[PDB]
Amino acid sequence: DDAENIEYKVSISGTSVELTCPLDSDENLKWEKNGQELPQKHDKHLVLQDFSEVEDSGYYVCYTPASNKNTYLYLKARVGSADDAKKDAAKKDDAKKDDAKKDGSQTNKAKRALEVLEAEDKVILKCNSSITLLQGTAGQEVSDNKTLNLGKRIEDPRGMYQCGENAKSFTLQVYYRM
Repeated sequence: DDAENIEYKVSISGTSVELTCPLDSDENLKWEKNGQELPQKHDKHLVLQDFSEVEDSGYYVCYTPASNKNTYLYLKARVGSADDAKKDAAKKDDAKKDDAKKDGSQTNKAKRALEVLEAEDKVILKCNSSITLLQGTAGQEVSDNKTLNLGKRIEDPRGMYQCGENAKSFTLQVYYRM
């Protein structure tokens, strides 16, 4: 209750991205990327050097041995390089042998409490019922306390939305380029 710590903070410098977990620093603070925990840097801030929006873009979250809060953050930043400059004779790039051709086939995707998707240049928040509007992108209930309509993704939508209380409280925040 000092400076709003119930949300993920973001501070990108050049092509780096440091996000502060929505809680105190935990010596064992476990972070997560695209739904994968990374037992490497358990610092309150998650700095990502050379953040390639290609694969470095997606959801991110953290947890501690005493603080468990289901919260996801859609981090989408853009940092690369204008045209080319240096040189690299090693230009092979062989992609003739591929094992997957659909981001992991279509066996499963997502269906938890709340979830956000971007289709037809549009983004919406889906929850098992009425969606709690925390702050930031406060679009509009698509049908009636179930889906949100922020509009397009090029508008740099950024906010959070928790589900209703019933079987499991869920919260998700979005961050499109700062």
